[PDB]
Amino acid sequence: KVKATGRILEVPVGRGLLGRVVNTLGAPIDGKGPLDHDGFSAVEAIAPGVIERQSVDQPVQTGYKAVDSMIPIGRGQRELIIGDR
Amino acid sequence: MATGKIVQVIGAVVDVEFPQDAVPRVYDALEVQNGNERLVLEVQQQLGGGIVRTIAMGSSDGLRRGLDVKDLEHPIEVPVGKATLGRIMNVLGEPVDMKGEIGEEERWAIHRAAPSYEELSNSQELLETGIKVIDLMAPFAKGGKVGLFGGAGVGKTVNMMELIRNIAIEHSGYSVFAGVGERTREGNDFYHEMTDSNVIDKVSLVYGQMNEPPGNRLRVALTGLTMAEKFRDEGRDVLLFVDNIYRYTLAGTEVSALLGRMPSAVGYQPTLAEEMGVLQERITSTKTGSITSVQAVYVPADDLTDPSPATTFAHLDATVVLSRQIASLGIYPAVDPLDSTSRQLDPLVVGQEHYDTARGVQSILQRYQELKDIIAILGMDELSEEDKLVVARARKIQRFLSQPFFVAEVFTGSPGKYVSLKDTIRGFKGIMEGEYDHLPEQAFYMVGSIEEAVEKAKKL
Amino acid sequence: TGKIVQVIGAVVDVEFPQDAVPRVYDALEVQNGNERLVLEVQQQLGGGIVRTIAMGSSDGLRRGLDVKDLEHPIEVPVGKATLGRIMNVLGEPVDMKGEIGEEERWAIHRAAPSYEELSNSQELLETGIKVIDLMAPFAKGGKVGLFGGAGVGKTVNMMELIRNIAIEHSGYSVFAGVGERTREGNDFYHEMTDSNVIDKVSLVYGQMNEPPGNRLRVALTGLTMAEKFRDEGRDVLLFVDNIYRYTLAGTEVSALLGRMPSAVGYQPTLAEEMGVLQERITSTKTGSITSVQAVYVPADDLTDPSPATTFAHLDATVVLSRQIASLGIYPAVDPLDSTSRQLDPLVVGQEHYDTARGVQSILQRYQELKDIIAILGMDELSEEDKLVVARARKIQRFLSQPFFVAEVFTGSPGKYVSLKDTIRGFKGIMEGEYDHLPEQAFYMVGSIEEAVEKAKKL
Amino acid sequence: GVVENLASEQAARMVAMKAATDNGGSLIKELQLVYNKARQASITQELTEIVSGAA
Amino acid sequence: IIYDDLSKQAVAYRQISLLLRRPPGREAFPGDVFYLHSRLLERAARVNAEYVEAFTKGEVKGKTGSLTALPIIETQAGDVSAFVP
Amino acid sequence: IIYDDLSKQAVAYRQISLLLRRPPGREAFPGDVFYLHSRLLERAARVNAEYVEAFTKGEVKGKTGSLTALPIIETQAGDVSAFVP
Ligand SMILES: Nc1ncnc2c1ncn2[C@@H]1O[C@H](COP(=O)(O)OP(=O)(O)OP(=O)(O)O)[C@@H](O)[C@H]1O
Ligand SMILES: Nc1ncnc2c1ncn2[C@@H]1O[C@H](COP(=O)(O)OP(=O)(O)O)[C@@H](O)[C@H]1O
Ligand SMILES: [Mg+2]
Ligand SMILES: [Mg+2]
Repeated sequence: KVKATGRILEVPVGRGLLGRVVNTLGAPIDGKGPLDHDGFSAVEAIAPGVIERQSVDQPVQTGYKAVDSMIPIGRGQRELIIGDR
Repeated sequence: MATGKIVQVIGAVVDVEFPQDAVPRVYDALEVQNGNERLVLEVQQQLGGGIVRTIAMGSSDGLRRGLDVKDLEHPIEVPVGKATLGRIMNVLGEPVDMKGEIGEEERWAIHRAAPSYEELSNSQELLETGIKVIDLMAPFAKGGKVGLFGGAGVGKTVNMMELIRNIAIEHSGYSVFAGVGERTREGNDFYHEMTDSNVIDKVSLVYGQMNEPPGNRLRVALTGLTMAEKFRDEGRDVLLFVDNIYRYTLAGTEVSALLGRMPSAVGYQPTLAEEMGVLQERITSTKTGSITSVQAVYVPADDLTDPSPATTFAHLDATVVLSRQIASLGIYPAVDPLDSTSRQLDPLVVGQEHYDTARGVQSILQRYQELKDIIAILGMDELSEEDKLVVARARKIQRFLSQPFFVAEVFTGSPGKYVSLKDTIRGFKGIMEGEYDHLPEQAFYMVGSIEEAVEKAKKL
Repeated sequence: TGKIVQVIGAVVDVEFPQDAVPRVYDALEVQNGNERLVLEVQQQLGGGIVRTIAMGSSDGLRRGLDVKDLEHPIEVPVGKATLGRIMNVLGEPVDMKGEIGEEERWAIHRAAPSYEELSNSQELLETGIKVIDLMAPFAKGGKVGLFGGAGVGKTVNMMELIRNIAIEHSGYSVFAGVGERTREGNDFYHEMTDSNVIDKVSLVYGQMNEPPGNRLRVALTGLTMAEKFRDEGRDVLLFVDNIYRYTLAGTEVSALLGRMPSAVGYQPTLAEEMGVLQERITSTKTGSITSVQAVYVPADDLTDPSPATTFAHLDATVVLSRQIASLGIYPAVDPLDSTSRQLDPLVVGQEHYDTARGVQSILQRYQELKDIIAILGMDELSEEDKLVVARARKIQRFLSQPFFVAEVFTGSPGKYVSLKDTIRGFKGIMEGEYDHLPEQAFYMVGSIEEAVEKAKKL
Repeated sequence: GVVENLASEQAARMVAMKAATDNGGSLIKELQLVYNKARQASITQELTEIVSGAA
Repeated sequence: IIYDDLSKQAVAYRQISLLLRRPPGREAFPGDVFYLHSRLLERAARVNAEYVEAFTKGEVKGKTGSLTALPIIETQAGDVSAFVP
Repeated sequence: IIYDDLSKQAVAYRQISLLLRRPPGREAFPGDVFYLHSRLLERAARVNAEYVEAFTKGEVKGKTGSLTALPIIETQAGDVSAFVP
């Protein structure tokens, strides 16, 4: 028998996750005890619309001279790292 | 009253069963409550007894088998008219700018037939643009279709923002921007740019971004046309900018197999050419009014042979092929002068000096290309003197095609340049006639008119 | 209790009553003529039918036969009993000696160790092979992979590693022959038992003559013994003869199990099947499994989905190649694809790190020069370019070495080279100390000194 | 001595160009085999995927 | 946020899709592999201070939040023409 | 024993495998073409005297049998790197 809990997949979220190794379902695997989450959130949500955005003018520093001079990244950008193995 | 029930929900495709009388016809709309969310479905097939297979115009998540469906007996209908100017809308013509209701007077169905063969109107009223290479190699008339072909990152968007600046501000007529499958950031950046420049009062914007389910990306192009066609039927001259024709075809590919269709040559849908035709044959200038359109065309993998770019080449009056090589070499705009052309490049309709200059430029650059691998292996010393001459003039010509844009100033830190058509001819003819043979190559790079080439040459 | 309803090649469908249908990996038994056949359940279909894979020859089975439902997985002997002996995929003895006197049997479908249980050690291990511990040195407890096509030397190199790394390892070792030539097994068994080291090496052999059930589960009964020895606290060496054949048995079976084909024709579960196998083979905090695996690439195609999903699972990948072999340069190790996680100056030292990068920089530049030379010849090169072409050719010759296990095919006496000798040799060539010696002096020699002597007699 | 060295130069150039002609033919005959094998694989990867999709 | 291997996700989704018998596309990937990665990546964004203030019910004012993403892809032998790249 | 061509046995098996609608692999050969040749060729062997005594039930004693087998393969334009070779 299978019951249908009418709820979508939600994940522990908060500040207490900083420093924790966690599996996809939110179970800690580092073994350092339970989480301290600030409630749950849903895994599958929709993104902010056009009117809700703001343009990108703040840098995020790689620390690598080649990247940060020739291929700069800003706070909100979506940079792809591609190549071989 | 509600009249149908959902019987399948596989991914983005929803099947609805109705009584065998009054089954919804193809391209009709349907409505279902996805919880609190009103969800629209569009009918794509009448299959079997009483069943219709449909695409969700929204997320398919949260749907159950057995939900009630209500059939609206019309296609998706959108606001059209002046009330659409200055407003962002989605595929359904609902405001996404949070300024309130559209306030439309009239609403029009997005599925309509193209103009009849006797309605089409001939034109050769050449537009002038600031861009040297385009106005030399691919000038285009008012009422024509222009396509910008390129792979990823070659300058399609920067070119289209430049052309919007140069053409639309002189244009006194209303314009439509259709953001098919655009990046949401780029849509916001455009909206703010127009809002600051105060040209937002003559542009209507329809945006269907990448994140939206396939039906939105599929149908948003037709809402753009339906607005432009309303302005054309009022008799206006309209500017229609379409951000990617490719992601209309791709939005068709994603859903095609779930609609039961057998796959075609490169995994595309079997109906690729008809789907392209039915859309692109509406974008025409009739006797009542003219639509002028600029389309960007993504080129998957940078191969111009892929079915999708290959078919759309046959619909366009001018085709500006951008190339990744020229962009990688750092020459901007990355237009390939050998591949790009226009049907308005005729000695009869341009000035015959223009035509002669264009034929010269193309002949020279073609003659350089074949020499390239010879020099690379056997070396420059094993050219002859008249080839060493034509290889130099080729390099000078290939620098003088480059240009700074006002919208590509943020990237490079330099002012933007607008060159008049006459100055462009005068410069390229002078270079080919050798009046500037003694100047270095950098004296032509990233400059405006040839008078600016001699001023920078003096500084050099 | 159940009855056979379909026999499609290697897969067998059995119909059970509605209330006692076997679990997803249980084993069943049939009398196929005079012989007993074990079946392993793979899928529960509806109506009490299960699809099974036959662990033996499927010929002779008739529809309507009666199967017997055992209520446990395939369980194999483990430990000190399985230590001098050759065993089958079912864990039966395959040598003609008597029964295995085991105290315990483990099911072969187990779970990989948890994240907190793992252990990471940088304690570097030394091989006599010059190129392997120069270019891609591997440490104790990490997985080593020997790639390459057909005839490029995977097995001869592995027999060399078995010979040399057993010098500094005292504990037990497990050898798993997964779908390879039987003769190579028989030769290994007699070579081990003639050196009296058979009391430590434990052998499992499901070879390439066996049906696709036997070549699918033999790698897992290899690991189940290595995992028994790891959980006793021991450091274990695990050798796998070919770990392409485990994925090939899945490709042969997975059409008849009803799964739709994926890329090329691989099963859709290729990356999970490899991940379920190659994640239970690790060093935990209570043992350590040093493992060498030979990975056949099909058709010399390093972009094929079976090798390309194995490069992420290994610590030290050694890519053999056919062209280098055609030149006679055994071991035919391509130094521009072989790499390691342990090639870092913080673990391996700066002098070694700098030597290995110097070698890569030269041989890459030589590759760039080869296309110019091919059309024009060497005469149009710059004089610096001629200097690098001469040193790169000498370096390629010096990468070769004469193995003790290859003494039969060639006749040259074998050689073991220490790390300090090999870094001294390559450092000396790179800075041109040896610019005065002919190229053929460097071919098939051990330490640099030997090359000078060879040069004297040309 | 100069006139004789120029005659020697022309003989050495003709021998070099003859070698470069034969090596270019040798590359053409091998690149063509790579190309033919590639077109055949491309033709079999498709069709396999159209029959699998037709299902 | 760094997505380690959007390639191996694409491979996992392909496995799920085929086991469910959905119709295969090019290289056997389902067609909604573009929809998978696009709905994922367009979630990384910068949002204006009005959105932040609306979301936090007035608690935080005067701040634009941001999420930056660095997806990684592996190509085989540098082939960019493959489907997922 | 001299198998005069195993590359027209592989073809005559590919035909049977494609008439039975079995999914093809590389060069459209079936997935089990390797088993096809491995089962056949691994039957060529040298067997020890204990096996001959056990098989003949002691009527032959102290002799070792063998079956040498030299298969022929034809390859197109002389490359060894094809799948069946
Ligand atoms: N030093 C050497 N190293 C490797 N191979 C050598 C060497 N000297 C000669 N050879 C020849 O290379 C042959 C092939 O090597 P090997 O049997 O390891 O192939 P393989 O890598 O096992 O490939 P496969 O098992 O897939 O046929 C050896 O049988 C031998 O004839
Ligand atoms: N004319 C130009 N001047 C300076 N940079 C340019 C120019 N054209 C393109 N680029 C650079 O290349 C990028 C990619 O082109 P863009 O039009 O933004 O995307 P796409 O070409 O894919 O539509 C630009 O964002 C910019 O970084
Ligand atoms: Mg763009
Ligand atoms: Mg081998």
